[PDB]
Amino acid sequence: LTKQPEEVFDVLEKLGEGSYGSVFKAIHKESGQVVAIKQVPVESDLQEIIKEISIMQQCDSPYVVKYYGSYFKNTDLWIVMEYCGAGSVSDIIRLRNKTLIEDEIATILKSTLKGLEYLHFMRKIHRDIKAGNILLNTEGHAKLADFGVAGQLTDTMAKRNTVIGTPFWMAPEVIQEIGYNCVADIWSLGITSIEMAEGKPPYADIHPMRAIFMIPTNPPPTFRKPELWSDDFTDFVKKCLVKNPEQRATATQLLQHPFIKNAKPVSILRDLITEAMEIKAKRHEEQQR
Amino acid sequence: SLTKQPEEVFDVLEKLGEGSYGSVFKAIHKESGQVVAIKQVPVESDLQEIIKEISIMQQCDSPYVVKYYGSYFKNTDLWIVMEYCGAGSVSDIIRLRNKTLIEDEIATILKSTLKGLEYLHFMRKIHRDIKAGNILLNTEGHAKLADFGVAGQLTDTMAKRNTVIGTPFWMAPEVIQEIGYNCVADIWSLGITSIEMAEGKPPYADIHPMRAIFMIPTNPPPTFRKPELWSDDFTDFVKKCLVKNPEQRATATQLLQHPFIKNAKPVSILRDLITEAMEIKAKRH
Ligand SMILES: CN1C(=O)c2sccc2N(C)c2nc(Nc3ccc(S(N)(=O)=O)cc3)ncc21
Ligand SMILES: CN1C(=O)c2sccc2N(C)c2nc(Nc3ccc(S(N)(=O)=O)cc3)ncc21
Ligand SMILES: [Cl-]
Repeated sequence: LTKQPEEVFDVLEKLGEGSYGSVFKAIHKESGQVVAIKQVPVESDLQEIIKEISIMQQCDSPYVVKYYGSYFKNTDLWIVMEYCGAGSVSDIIRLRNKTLIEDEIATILKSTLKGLEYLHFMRKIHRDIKAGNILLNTEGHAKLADFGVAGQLTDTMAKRNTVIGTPFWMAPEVIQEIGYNCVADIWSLGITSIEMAEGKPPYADIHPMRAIFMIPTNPPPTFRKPELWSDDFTDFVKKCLVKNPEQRATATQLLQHPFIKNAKPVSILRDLITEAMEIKAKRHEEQQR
Repeated sequence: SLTKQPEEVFDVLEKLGEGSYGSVFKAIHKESGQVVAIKQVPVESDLQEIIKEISIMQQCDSPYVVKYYGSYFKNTDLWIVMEYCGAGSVSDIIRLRNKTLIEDEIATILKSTLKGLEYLHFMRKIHRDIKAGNILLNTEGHAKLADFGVAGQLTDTMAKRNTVIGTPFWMAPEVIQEIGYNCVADIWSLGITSIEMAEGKPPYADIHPMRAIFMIPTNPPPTFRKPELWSDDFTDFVKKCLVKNPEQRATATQLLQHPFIKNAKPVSILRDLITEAMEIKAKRH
């Protein structure tokens, strides 16, 4: 039908920043469905975006964010994607201003691993795994998001030579330029675990360009305070943060791991999520005044 | 629905024809059953340019201009959903019949075409590829401008574009010369198109395009292959369109007031010509 994008979608306040554009809350008028729309400038390189969109379409999982459609308004591309009420793990940490406790981390990580396992089965590498790109259901289920820099592998033994991602979370092999597998994501997950636990990635204080050079050379990162963390969690991170890819555990293996195995159900998350929202609203209500 | 797969949303049928940057396929919207024409564009193609084409279509709201319904991504391809015209392009109509258009048919088509141009120019956009191929007829016989692949926008109504683009036979002299050109450039194409409808091909058509492009700026304005057949009014109209200098060339609005355009019969006359083409088309199937 000849219906404009505004006719189709009623657009609310911007949620946050997507990899290529800001992301906005929106409603689908015909169904009353809530969706997230990312507005991308025409200036941005489209070919890369099309590739990102294709990967999302290929994916069909509860742990991966769905792509619904795209529209053109003015001279911009709007990409319509599944909406997660809770927001990014990073957002939840920021609103509460409290880092996650181990039980929360384990439950979230377990869901993320199931998502990674799906992507990996599908021979795709996310390449940007970080807390910001892990998204939560109001129900508290976790999904992988923002496959802006994601890559595809032809075969089990195929590798990618491209160096891309967010530097703090980037695998050393990726930096080394040897070429790498899906396993690169697993290292990134390890940095993320630290991120949830301590609220920032290692080397966060140093400039990203300086940091990128250091990572291959340096020994694997460790908790700032070892004393605080449990044996299972410490091991799980230790396993993720292995410099040499062959040594590093797969997502399938990790799910077997005790820290993941004993992880509590998504319900335990609910109070934390509720708090994050109420904090969000108050800031919103304060914003109205 | 909102999350439905691209195959789910649209049923795609036979390829209608060829449009710039891709090929156009007949499709049926499953929800409404409405019929649309969808053009499939390669990812490797210059999307930034394509986005520009789509926005121009969105900006237009005319009976005389083809309508943009939306786009979707399947595979790596970008699919553009556009209004479907049953009659097809004038070129299709000429080709299927194998008969060139009579004066009465031509004037009626031009009037709608001129009306479309007048609107386009009002919005300060130059189509830049006006040809029989790009003029589309619905079953009713109303005519619409179709292809916006090379279409250009003027930042200011005063402003001009130096870009050299289009299909070479229909190209205006001002464009071929690197001197700046505006909306009036379309009118020249309109003149070439009128000849094309009468003779079934453009002037120089049997000649090589590179050879022709060089000639056009230097050369005298084109004339009917046999002048005897054509009327005084049609002859004058073509001459007004085909003026080497942009400044002395007529505006679309001026052309609408022109006698050949003014005396045009209603679209109802077109009915016999359209029917024959469609009837022919079914038989070939
Ligand atoms: C689809 N999507 C994304 O791709 C990405 S990737 C990085 C961020 C996003 N964003 C912004 C999103 N935020 C949401 N939902 C959501 C819900 C609440 C909030 S909050 N913390 O401002 O209340 C943010 C995002 N849902 C989905 C996304
Ligand atoms: C939207 N559109 C176009 O943009 C353009 S521009 C140049 C060509 C087109 N095409 C291919 C089209 N053909 C149609 N409809 C249509 C219907 C019948 C036939 S025919 N002559 O094969 O029976 C051709 C096109 N409808 C629309 C188009
Ligand atoms: Cl399970």
